[PDB]
Amino acid sequence: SQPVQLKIASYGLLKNLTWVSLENQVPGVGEVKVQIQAVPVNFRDILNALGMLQEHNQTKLGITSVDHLTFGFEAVGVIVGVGLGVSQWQIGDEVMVIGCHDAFSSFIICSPNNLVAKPANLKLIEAATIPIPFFTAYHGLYNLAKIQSGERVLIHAASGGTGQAAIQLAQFWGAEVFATTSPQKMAVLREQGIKHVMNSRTTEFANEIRELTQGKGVDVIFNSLTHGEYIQKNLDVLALEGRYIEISKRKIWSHSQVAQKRSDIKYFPFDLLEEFNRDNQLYYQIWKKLIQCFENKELHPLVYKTFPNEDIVEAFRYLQRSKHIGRVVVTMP
Repeated sequence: SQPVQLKIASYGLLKNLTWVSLENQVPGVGEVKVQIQAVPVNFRDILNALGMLQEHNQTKLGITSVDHLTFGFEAVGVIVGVGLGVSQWQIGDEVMVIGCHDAFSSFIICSPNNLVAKPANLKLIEAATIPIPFFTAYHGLYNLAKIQSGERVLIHAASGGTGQAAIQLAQFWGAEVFATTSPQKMAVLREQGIKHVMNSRTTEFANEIRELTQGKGVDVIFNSLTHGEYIQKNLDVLALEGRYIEISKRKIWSHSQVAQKRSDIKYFPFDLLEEFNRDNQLYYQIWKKLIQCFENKELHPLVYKTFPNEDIVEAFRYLQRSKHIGRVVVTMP
């Protein structure tokens, strides 16, 4: 059809998602225009559609009203315009886009610092599964937690995109992986070679890990569940001087609050987009290492299901339900 951008007419219902006309934009100094070909849905997109991040988005981002909210944090596509002062990108170049906020658009304008090259051995669509999960998992496990061979790591929500990336990375580095997921998905995790798999929908994992480790706990926790009593349960299973990586957005504890309960542990709450704001070379730097792993087949793209963009509402619901392991990738016309 015509150039479009995904919007939500008002907060609270996924059926309110609408493709609206997208006016043409020219890239300015230090900007590139990218024609989008495929975009994964992220859970943050669903929370935003539901209006569950209104406080967060108002303060840190420009978002005062639903009419300034856009969707999509990563994509794959082709460079179609190059602004003044941009070198080493050319029209026609295939790129992965990481860390935008409007990927669900026919075209986006962004910094070259948000672009990385596709591993040439992968199909474009496969490559779309990589950016948010692997950059988030690498940043948390390596840049922050500094995970070592032989250490025990608990990866929560391990069937989701980021959790799946974190399994691949932790296993590559030779950590002992403990995982939580929904009971229905435990069987698939087991066959990825995970020895210890537990229920993500109760706090029963605390006692189970205590028993499994005979009171020693785990060295690293990679968490995305904070609702209710999960944060405190995580603190209870963390080994002495362990590292707690927190990527949840709603209701997280401060460093001081964490220190009140466990003064010995390192605490890493983070948002990948804020970390890029601190260091605009973050994606370039991570990808310098990661692209080689994907080229050597040491890491691999994630399971996915595709949907055409006209089926955007069903694509969102399909991820919200997550009956099976798999990212949801939407193709653009």
